[PDB]
Amino acid sequence: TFAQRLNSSPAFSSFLLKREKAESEVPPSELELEAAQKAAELEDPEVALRTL
Amino acid sequence: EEEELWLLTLTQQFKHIQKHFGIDLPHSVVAHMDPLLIKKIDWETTNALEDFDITLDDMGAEDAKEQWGAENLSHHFLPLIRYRRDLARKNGDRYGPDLVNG
Amino acid sequence: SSVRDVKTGSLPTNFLTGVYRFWRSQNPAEKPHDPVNDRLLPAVVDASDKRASIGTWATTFFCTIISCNLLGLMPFNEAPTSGLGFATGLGVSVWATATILGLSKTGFKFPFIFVPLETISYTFRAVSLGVRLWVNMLAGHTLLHILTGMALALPFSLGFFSMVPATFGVCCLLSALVGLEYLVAVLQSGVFSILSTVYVGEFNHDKFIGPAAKIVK
Amino acid sequence: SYSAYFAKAGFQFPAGLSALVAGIVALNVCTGRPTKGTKEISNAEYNATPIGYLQSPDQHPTAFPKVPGMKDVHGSPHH
Amino acid sequence: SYSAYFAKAGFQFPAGLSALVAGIVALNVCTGRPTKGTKEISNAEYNATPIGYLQSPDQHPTAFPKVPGMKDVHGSPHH
Amino acid sequence: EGNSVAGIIKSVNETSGANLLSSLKTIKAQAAPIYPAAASSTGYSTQAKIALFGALSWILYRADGQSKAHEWIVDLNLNVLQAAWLISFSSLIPFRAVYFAFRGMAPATASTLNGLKTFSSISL
Amino acid sequence: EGNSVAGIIKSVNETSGANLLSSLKTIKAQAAPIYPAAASSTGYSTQAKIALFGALSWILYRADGQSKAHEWIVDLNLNVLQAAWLISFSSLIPFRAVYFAFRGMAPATASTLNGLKTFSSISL
Amino acid sequence: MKLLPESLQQEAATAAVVASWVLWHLDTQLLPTIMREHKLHACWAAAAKRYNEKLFKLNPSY
Amino acid sequence: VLGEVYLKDILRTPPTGAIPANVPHPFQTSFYTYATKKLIPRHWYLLGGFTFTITLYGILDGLRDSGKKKAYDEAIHAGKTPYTAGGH
Amino acid sequence: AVTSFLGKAFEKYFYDFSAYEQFGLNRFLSSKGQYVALRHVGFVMVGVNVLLAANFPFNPPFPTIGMCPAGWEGTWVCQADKAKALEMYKEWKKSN
Amino acid sequence: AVTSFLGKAFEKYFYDFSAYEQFGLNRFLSSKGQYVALRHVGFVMVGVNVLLAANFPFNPPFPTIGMCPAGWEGTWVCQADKAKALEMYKEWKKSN
Amino acid sequence: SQNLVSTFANKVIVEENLVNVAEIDVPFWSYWLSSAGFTSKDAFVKFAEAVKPKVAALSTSDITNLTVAFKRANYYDKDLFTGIEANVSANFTKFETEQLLQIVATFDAFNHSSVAFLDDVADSITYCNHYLAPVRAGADELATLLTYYAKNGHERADLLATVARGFSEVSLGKLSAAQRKDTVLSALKAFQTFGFYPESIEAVIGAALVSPAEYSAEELKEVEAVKVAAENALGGEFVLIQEG
Ligand SMILES: CCCCCCCCCCCCCCCCCC(=O)O[C@@H](COC(=O)CCCCCCCCCCCCCCC)COP(=O)(O)OCCN
Ligand SMILES: CCCCCCCCCCCCCCCCCC(=O)O[C@@H](COC(=O)CCCCCCCCCCCCCCC)COP(=O)(O)OCCN
Ligand SMILES: CCCCCCCCCCCCCCCCCC(=O)O[C@@H](COC(=O)CCCCCCCCCCCCCCC)COP(=O)(O)OCCN
Ligand SMILES: CCCCCCCCCCCCCCCCCC(=O)O[C@@H](COC(=O)CCCCCCCCCCCCCCC)COP(=O)(O)OCCN
Ligand SMILES: CCCCCCCCCCCCCCCCCC(=O)O[C@@H](COC(=O)CCCCCCCCCCCCCCC)COP(=O)(O)OCCN
Ligand SMILES: CCCCCCCCCCCCCCCCCC(=O)O[C@@H](COC(=O)CCCCCCCCCCCCCCC)COP(=O)(O)OCCN
Ligand SMILES: CCCCCCCCCCCCCCCCCC(=O)O[C@@H](COC(=O)CCCCCCCCCCCCCCC)COP(=O)(O)OCCN
Ligand SMILES: CCCCCCCCCCCCO[C@@H]1O[C@H](CO)[C@@H](O[C@H]2O[C@H](CO)[C@@H](O)[C@H](O)[C@H]2O)[C@H](O)[C@H]1O
Ligand SMILES: CCCCCCCCCCCCO[C@@H]1O[C@H](CO)[C@@H](O[C@H]2O[C@H](CO)[C@@H](O)[C@H](O)[C@H]2O)[C@H](O)[C@H]1O
Ligand SMILES: CCCCCCCCCCCCO[C@@H]1O[C@H](CO)[C@@H](O[C@H]2O[C@H](CO)[C@@H](O)[C@H](O)[C@H]2O)[C@H](O)[C@H]1O
Ligand SMILES: CCCCCCCCCCCCO[C@@H]1O[C@H](CO)[C@@H](O[C@H]2O[C@H](CO)[C@@H](O)[C@H](O)[C@H]2O)[C@H](O)[C@H]1O
Ligand SMILES: CCCCCCCCCCCCO[C@@H]1O[C@H](CO)[C@@H](O[C@H]2O[C@H](CO)[C@@H](O)[C@H](O)[C@H]2O)[C@H](O)[C@H]1O
Ligand SMILES: CCCCCCCCCCCCO[C@@H]1O[C@H](CO)[C@@H](O[C@H]2O[C@H](CO)[C@@H](O)[C@H](O)[C@H]2O)[C@H](O)[C@H]1O
Ligand SMILES: CCCCCCCCCCCCO[C@@H]1O[C@H](CO)[C@@H](O[C@H]2O[C@H](CO)[C@@H](O)[C@H](O)[C@H]2O)[C@H](O)[C@H]1O
Ligand SMILES: [Zn+2]
Ligand SMILES: [Zn+2]
Repeated sequence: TFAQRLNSSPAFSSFLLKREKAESEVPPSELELEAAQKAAELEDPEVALRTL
Repeated sequence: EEEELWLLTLTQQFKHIQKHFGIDLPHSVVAHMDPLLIKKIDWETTNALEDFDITLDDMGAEDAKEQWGAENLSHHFLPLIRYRRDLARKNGDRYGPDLVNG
Repeated sequence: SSVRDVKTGSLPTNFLTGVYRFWRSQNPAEKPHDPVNDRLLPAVVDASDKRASIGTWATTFFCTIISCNLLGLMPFNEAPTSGLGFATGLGVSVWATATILGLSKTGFKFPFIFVPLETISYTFRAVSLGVRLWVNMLAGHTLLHILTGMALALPFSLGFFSMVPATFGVCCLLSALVGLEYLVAVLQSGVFSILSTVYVGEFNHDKFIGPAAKIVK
Repeated sequence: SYSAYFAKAGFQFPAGLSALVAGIVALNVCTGRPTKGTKEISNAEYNATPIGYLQSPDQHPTAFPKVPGMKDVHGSPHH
Repeated sequence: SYSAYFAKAGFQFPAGLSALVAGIVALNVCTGRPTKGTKEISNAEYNATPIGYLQSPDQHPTAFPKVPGMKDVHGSPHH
Repeated sequence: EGNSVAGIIKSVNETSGANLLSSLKTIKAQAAPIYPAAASSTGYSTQAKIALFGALSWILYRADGQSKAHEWIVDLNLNVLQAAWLISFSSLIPFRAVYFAFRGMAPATASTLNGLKTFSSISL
Repeated sequence: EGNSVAGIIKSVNETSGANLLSSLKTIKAQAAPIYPAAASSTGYSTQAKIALFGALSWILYRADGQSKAHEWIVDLNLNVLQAAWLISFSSLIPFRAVYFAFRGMAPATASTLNGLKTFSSISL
Repeated sequence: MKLLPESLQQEAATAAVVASWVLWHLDTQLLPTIMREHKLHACWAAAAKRYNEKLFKLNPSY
Repeated sequence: VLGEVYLKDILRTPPTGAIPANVPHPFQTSFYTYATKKLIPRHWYLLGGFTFTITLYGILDGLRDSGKKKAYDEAIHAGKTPYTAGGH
Repeated sequence: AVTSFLGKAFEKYFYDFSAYEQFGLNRFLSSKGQYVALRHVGFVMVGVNVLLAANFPFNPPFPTIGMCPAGWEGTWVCQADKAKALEMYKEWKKSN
Repeated sequence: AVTSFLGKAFEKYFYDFSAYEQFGLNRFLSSKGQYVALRHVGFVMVGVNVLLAANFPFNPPFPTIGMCPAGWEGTWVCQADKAKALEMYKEWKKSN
Repeated sequence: SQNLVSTFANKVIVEENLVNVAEIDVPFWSYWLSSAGFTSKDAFVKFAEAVKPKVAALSTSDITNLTVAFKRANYYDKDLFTGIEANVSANFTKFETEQLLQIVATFDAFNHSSVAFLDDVADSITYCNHYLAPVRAGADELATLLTYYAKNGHERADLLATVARGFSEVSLGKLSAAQRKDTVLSALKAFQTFGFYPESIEAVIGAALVSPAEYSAEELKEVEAVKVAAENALGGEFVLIQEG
């Protein structure tokens, strides 16, 4: 998700943001969360072929 | 399979920018993936027009602002229209959008 | 020859983007009469060429003063703008920048008994822009020096850890004064660059070279 | 992610900071005047004078003075 | 051959040359004495004195003298 | 370095019909963008060593000059008043909120990147 | 990075008997030691720029001090007497012979490297 | 207290050197970086209606 | 087909071997390009505004130094000392 | 190593080691925001008293408001003019 | 570019451009080794005469052996004591 | 020493050894010598053969410097300009409009055109460069590029829309009154050749009709031939604006 990608960014490995999470400021939507789950299934391209 | 490489390069490039832009995308990878966009953006800073989109916002020029963004990404269609111009040249034709009344 | 790589969306890039766009917002471009299209695009670029870089100059003067003002609040450090020639040297430099911009429009010629009085109000902007920066960095630090001396007289005379509540109340007023000097350090950098957009923006006017010929209807 | 790529480059100074500290030092060393509490003298006077008489008390204040105005050297006693 | 590998690295200083020029400069700036033709004076004397009287003629020799011993400044005329 | 989509087209076309579906994760990884791995830890950069020694040399130079001042004990206690606010700013400032407030200052980070859509670039 | 002899043994063993002799130049090149190619020309290093500007700053500082000297014209003509020998040393010194004379000063370059012989390490 | 410096020209030229370095560093190092990051977002947001329409008309996929 | 020569230096995919060097702006490459295209055309008002302040404060330094020389020669001619004392 | 430990050490001190929770100051203090206001003035009051205790026998350059530190009240520490206090300190220094 | 040309330029001057062959000094001179001995003293004699011609009206700090440059013979250029020569030069300078 | 300097002057400082130093960087040296007025055909033959194995690896600044240099020297080497046009065609994305307008004006001075060169230059100005780069160009340079495409008959309507942006009251006002006449009369012939009448042709026609005393009777006939042709294409009537 976008908040998961900010948590892996170099800004949150810095000292004043080590104990912060990007979900705490703006939480991901359920449409954002279900699309992050839907994208994880399609990262296997064989599964994306059999789905399509 | 005729023009699949250009259409999937645009998809591959924009999906990598949109995944990483504003988060961890380096400026070197942006200038690698789109060298002509960085060339056009660097022209504005060189010619003292670094605030030109702010200038178009000041005068309410929404159609010129849409023309500004489209002309700065106009090289995305250049691999296609150099291909379609060479296709019409091998078949003896003239290219359609290259002509004034065509 | 090898420039460094930058992360997109870095906090100093986002801070300097909002800062530059704020001082560019102070002198906005005028909306022309005609709709902006390819006919009016060279007249928009030429009107941008005749405009001074007040957006660039004010964020130059904002960043160079808020960095100098906050040096006065760092330990083992004093503010460069607490010196007279530094802070007033920036204010005469802005006033001379606005005057040279105004003089380059007409002829580089300097423009009954009314205009000597309006000249004094104009050339006082040379003094007052830098002196307001200098006195604010000086009088706040001078008041901090006097009150730290009066706060030091209590534990010197009345024992070090002997009696707390009198030296607690003066160390609270001293701590609120350094926090006030933090607010003045940011505000006086803002007031300087707001006034620099006002003073230089007076002469930031040229006539729009619109279309001399038109095919109407 | 690109996070481990940006941790590879260490601390770096701003790009022209050497030209800033060159201009600031050159404004403080190329003053064209004697250096703040000293006076240029003749070569005959400099060679004849001991080091203790060549120093002045005002230019050597005490590092942590027990009385305000203590000086580290006493200078020349010849007035 | 390895010739094109050794042309990749440019000129480099010797490995601890910064510590050599740090030690040589610190022996010339931390002398603990006034600087070669100057004398430390009081703060009262330094503030009252003009720059031309604060300079001495011996410390300003002429860059290409037509007569041996020409000085650039005349100093204080008060003896 | 050739582009990765033409490598996908070349690797998918060259593969057999039998081992197409098994080799799709191999073609996926060959066109994956390079993300450089975490290198070995190095303590201090050269310019980081100059910056910390230069700030330490500047602090010792300014503390030596403050101690030789006329109001010398007022100068050293003004360093206590100034360093106390640096401690209080580490306690009071919402460093996650200030990060996202600065992120909303630039329009490039205040919104998500709106550009090319999927249906416009579908290749059939 | 694995060693190149085990890559030779692995590539020769894996090849067919039919295409062994044709693929021997490919296995030869895969085990060839890397010799980095001539990179793009860059005019001056950063430390080369400090060295040339620092020598120019030192020359101008010493020429300014020599000109303000008492025997100032003798000092500037001593620079002519000294720079004339630097020109004559470029003319007289046999720079190839001095290179091979210095090469014979170190025993590592005065002789060829005598070590492992062929018959002792023959592998049959 | 310190009111007038030892040289007024030295303090003004120090302010001139610091402000011209910040003017140089902004125009050369910060604003080219800012505008590469701003106008990539800004050109994409200003074109995306006309870019996706032009790309829709071009491909024969539908 | 469209065959990768049509998008050679125009469109590139995200890199797979190594992250390249950053492309410099012309102002980062040379100071002479910045001086002739932006610094002198756009910012010569500041540079002349700085030049005004350095020359004006050098005039005020000359008036301050002539006031010290006038007060110095007035005390020498009057048989006085020009400076009062050191505190030591 | 020397830098990687010091980063791990101060991270534990900045975040994990809190003296507000280990000393149980929720009984005495209302908020954590008012603890850091008292820790602020508490840092100032310590740094005032430590800088004075690091060298107590000194004549103050700051004006004392007619008050004397300890049982001195006539010594060089309490003298108003500093030219007299320098001469009185030299007699006190050779004895002590 | 600026450095790569200057290396190619001086390489042509150091090796390829020889004034010993282009001027045909084999007729006048015996060896190339005696040409570089004459080019050595020829470099010294030029640099002596150029440094004197760069500023000729000067009083010499080196001792002239009772000799005068041109038709001066009584001016500040020929004066023995330099304190007198400085006063004579100031009268000559305001006229010229 | 009156003749030792003169003997050194006739053999060492000659134009032939000025060339022998100039062989290292021909695009640099031919550009700055011809800027100083050294336009000599015998030296520029030696310039053309020295740079010919190096043209394919030249940068865009070196190609532009070399092309402008051989324009000022007025020397045409067709094998040199074939490799120059092969460098522009191979690297057209890297070239700038400010550089290409100087390359086209050299290719228009002596008639040298390729159909691949005309396509790659038009693709570079329209798509590889900023769309407001003709605004910074100067109308005398844009009219030369318009004439170069009209004489070769190369109809590129996407290029013609980009180049016509540069013509305005700003860019034509910066020209001399004699130079504005040759710019207006050559841009109006190129716009009438392709039948392309953009909205910015009002500035080119209006630059002729606000000062018609410079123009002849037959020139005002072919100006108002384009004016009525642009009135049909843009669908209106031509009117001169007066400020107020
Ligand atoms: C604002 C709210 C309050 C916040 C807290 C209070 C603020 C003050 C707190 C003080 C901390 C400041 C930052 C801490 C820096 C030291 C710790 C550190 O992280 O060290 C890193 C570097 O720290 C520094 O070196 C910064 C020091 C800056 C001081 C500048 C002084 C200048 C003196 C030298 C000038 C010479 C110029 C030469 C020009 C060529 C290590 O660098 P690296 O190589 O391992 O790679 C990591 C890079 N991301
Ligand atoms: C008169 C006598 C004075 C004697 C006093 C000592 C002064 C000696 C002078 C020479 C000292 C060294 C000069 C430094 C300038 C050249 C270095 C340089 O070009 O800058 C950088 C080289 O890279 C560049 O950025 C080149 C760009 C030019 C630098 C600055 C340009 C001029 C800025 C001044 C403001 C101009 C605007 C106003 C002009 C009137 C390197 O800087 P850095 O170490 O801080 O960055 C490396 C960190 N990784
Ligand atoms: C219309 C456009 C003009 C463009 C020019 C821009 C000028 C302003 C830009 C900022 C640069 C300022 C540096 C110039 C300082 C000039 C000061 C001066 O002329 O007086 C000096 C003259 O002093 C000397 O004779 C010694 C030589 C000093 C040379 C100064 C070198 C410092 C230059 C700074 C580097 C600038 C670049 C660094 C990054 C911006 C010293 O001043 P003083 O009051 O202490 O002494 C006066 C005599 N008693
Ligand atoms: C002995 C017989 C007679 C022989 C001829 C006479 C000898 C004198 C002739 C003078 C020539 C000396 C060498 C020429 C050096 C300049 C030409 C050159 O080759 O430049 C190269 C570098 O030249 C130099 O920079 C050397 C300059 C040395 C002078 C040292 C002065 C020191 C001043 C700065 C000290 C600051 C210390 C800072 C510490 C961190 C370019 O370097 P690069 O990056 O392109 O890579 C090539 C490396 N192989
Ligand atoms: C008392 C006040 C003095 C003030 C005067 C200014 C002095 C300031 C002091 C700090 C200035 C910088 C100190 C430099 C030393 C640290 C740098 C260093 O460690 O050296 C090199 C870092 O790499 C090393 O070699 C580390 C090895 C240590 C350096 C020297 C060791 C000591 C040598 C002294 C002799 C010791 C034997 C006798 C001891 C009694 C870098 O040198 P480079 O730039 O010339 O080489 C880079 C070229 N590519
Ligand atoms: C049995 C083994 C002992 C090991 C120690 C080895 C010592 C020798 C190795 C070489 C290092 C020499 C540096 C020490 C210099 C000491 C000079 C000194 O003590 O007097 C200074 C005392 O002056 C001062 O008070 C100011 C402080 C000066 C500090 C000197 C710093 C320079 C240190 C050099 C760096 C060494 C490392 C660099 C690379 C080798 C200055 O001398 P002066 O005659 O000019 O003035 C005397 C007073 N009027
Ligand atoms: C209660 C008992 C105490 C136990 C003692 C041990 C506990 C530690 C106590 C405090 C130690 C402070 C050491 C901090 C400096 C060293 C940390 C460091 O620099 O390491 C990293 C962490 O950097 C920082 O810590 C920077 C954090 C600064 C933020 C500001 C925090 C609050 C500052 C308050 C202002 C204080 C002002 C002065 C007050 C007296 C960066 O380097 P790295 O190589 O490991 O990173 C990898 C990249 N190469
Ligand atoms: C004494 C007066 C002066 C005080 C000091 C002045 C300080 C100057 C720096 C403050 C500038 C910050 O100003 C910042 O401008 C940027 C321009 O990108 C705005 O940026 C943002 O605006 C809006 C609303 O927030 C968003 O929808 C938008 O996407 C984004 O551009 C921020 O809303 C504003 O916070
Ligand atoms: C929570 C509420 C947040 C409100 C945020 C918006 C207010 C931010 C305050 C920052 C300062 C406002 O900045 C304000 O800018 C305007 C224009 O924009 C300036 O206005 C100036 O514009 C030009 C400049 O020459 C002149 O023509 C005009 O007469 C003058 O007023 C003001 O002098 C300045 O005060
Ligand atoms: C150097 C020391 C510090 C000195 C700094 C002085 C300048 C400070 C600039 C920041 C102040 C402006 O504060 C600015 O407020 C505006 C609203 O007005 C916010 O603008 C936006 O924030 C977020 C966007 O993510 C949303 O809640 C909303 O769309 C809007 O409020 C900016 O994100 C914030 O940055
Ligand atoms: C810094 C300025 C220069 C100062 C240098 C002063 C030191 C000079 C050292 C070199 C002098 C010694 O000169 C040295 O002569 C011996 C013989 O004696 C040579 O020794 C050998 O040379 C070669 C080997 O290749 C053969 O001819 C032979 O085997 C032997 O003569 C060295 O190769 C040469 O280097
Ligand atoms: C005033 C008296 C002192 C004058 C100055 C002294 C200068 C000192 C430097 C000169 C040293 C050179 O000395 C050098 O020693 C090396 C040791 O490796 C010898 O090195 C060589 O010796 C012999 C014969 O040449 C070779 O067979 C052998 O392989 C090799 O080691 C050189 O023959 C000699 O030239
Ligand atoms: C001793 C006095 C000290 C105080 C000095 C302050 C005076 C400063 C003014 C300097 C004037 C000369 O400076 C010169 O001005 C002319 C016009 O005159 C400018 O000329 C032109 O510049 C650019 C074109 O590139 C345009 O943006 C500008 O509108 C135009 O006027 C020059 O680019 C500048 O270099
Ligand atoms: C706006 C803030 C400043 C407020 C003060 C404004 C008044 C300052 C101007 C005072 C004018 C009198 O200044 C008059 O001008 C000349 C310049 O020709 C000064 O001359 C000055 O320059 C010359 C050479 O450049 C030097 O001798 C010296 O630096 C200084 O004396 C004279 O000392 C004085 O005769
Ligand atoms: Zn203070
Ligand atoms: Zn000597």
